[PDB]
Amino acid sequence: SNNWDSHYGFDKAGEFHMLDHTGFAFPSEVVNGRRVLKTTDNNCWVNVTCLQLQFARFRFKSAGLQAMWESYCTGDVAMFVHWLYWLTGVDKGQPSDSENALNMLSKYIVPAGSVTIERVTHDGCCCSKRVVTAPVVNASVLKLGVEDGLCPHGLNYIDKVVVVKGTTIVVNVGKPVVAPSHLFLKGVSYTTFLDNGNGVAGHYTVFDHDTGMVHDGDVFVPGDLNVSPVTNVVVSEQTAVVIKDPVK
Ligand SMILES: [Zn+2]
Repeated sequence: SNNWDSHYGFDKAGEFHMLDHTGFAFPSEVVNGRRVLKTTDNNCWVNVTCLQLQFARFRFKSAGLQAMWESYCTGDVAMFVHWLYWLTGVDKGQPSDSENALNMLSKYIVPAGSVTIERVTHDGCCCSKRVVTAPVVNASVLKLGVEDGLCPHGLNYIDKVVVVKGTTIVVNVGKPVVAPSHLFLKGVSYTTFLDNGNGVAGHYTVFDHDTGMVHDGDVFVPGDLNVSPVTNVVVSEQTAVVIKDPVK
């Protein structure tokens, strides 16, 4: 069998490699410097998955995936988009979950950060910490975090992100959450999931912190983060100069 797994860096690459991807060439544009897809066929989970990859400035470990990803950013989107549907097993035309997609993508991404999550009671009687270097971390998107059971002394453990080094995507635990903007972890971008009315699934968009505008499909719309249920946040302290390695 032709050895495609080492080029692409994912299982069954040889199957994917031969597939026709043209069915996934969604119309795309550049809005505020980001590659975005026109809303169609319930593809908003794809749009916001790829937006957060861009906001995070992530790169993929393998030659094949990174070339696919770079093609996506420059507007040749079909192969990377097809791979997302292929990997997650989602049917074209059906709505899906961006957080689930991002969690699947994590193992393929070049590590770029470190997240410290503290589990502590309010008087400090019990305290523990873990350091996560996965590109995608599952934790509260709120500064105050989440309650996580009782300690032996009868207080609630509070589980919260206390340090982020580099860049990460924090995927909220629990349902999409609404709060005043300043109570969220401070991030460059916020994926939100809003009610879209009867008959249709909720709608995915990405709130852009620096402009205060919202990526909605391929348009830029006014938004209010204070009333938008957040599902994930890109937390990033960016580097000034991009560093690449010479090709061997
Ligand atoms: Zn305790």
